[PDB]
Amino acid sequence: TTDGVYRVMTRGSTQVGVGVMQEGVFHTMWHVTKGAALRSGEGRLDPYWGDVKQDLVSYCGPWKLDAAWDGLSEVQLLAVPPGERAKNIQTLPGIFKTKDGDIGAVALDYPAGTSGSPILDKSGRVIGLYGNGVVIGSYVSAITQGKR
Amino acid sequence: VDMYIERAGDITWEKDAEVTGNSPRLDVALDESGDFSLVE
Ligand SMILES: Oc1nc2ccccc2cc1CNC[C@H](O)c1ccc(F)cc1F
Repeated sequence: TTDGVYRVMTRGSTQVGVGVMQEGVFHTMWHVTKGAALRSGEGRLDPYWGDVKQDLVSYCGPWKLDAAWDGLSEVQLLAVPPGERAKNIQTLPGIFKTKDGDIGAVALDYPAGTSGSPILDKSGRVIGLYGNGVVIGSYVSAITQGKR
Repeated sequence: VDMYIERAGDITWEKDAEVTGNSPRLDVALDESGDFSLVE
């Protein structure tokens, strides 16, 4: 239940994604778990809220992450690659321009098991999750943030 | 299928992080299934 970034594993074992524990709620991308219950040691985390269009899901409570990219500053992807320790990658986001407004986007292309890794602002707040995006050969991920 | 989680670290900014990646500006659409696509 400790705050932090977590691997999402399935069973040999394989890493299917990453998520964020904050304020007792686990946050990841819907396509990582498809809403399945999660084991945490001896305990079970049940889905609480999910949305396929946003590609997000929260466990044990409502979505808690609400910081947003300021549109100017560099950010850090806190990646948890399969088989490697958590590591930070700094970048200046580009922009997804949509009919409903702009979304920050990071032009970083890492293994699929990193989906759900948090993107951070300079204060260490999670401004969204990595792993839903488009191809331009290079993958570009939206900075996907939910609603608190 | 046992899906489970393992803690991997704190949520922190790292001062000495590697820096990379460009900053593209893209017109995209988001459909009902959550899939982004390019728009012209
Ligand atoms: O540099 C290398 N050196 C390699 C040397 C031999 C074989 C494979 C090699 C792969 C690489 C690239 N590794 C990237 C790293 O795994 C990572 C870092 C940040 C992040 F956000 C997500 C990530 F997956």
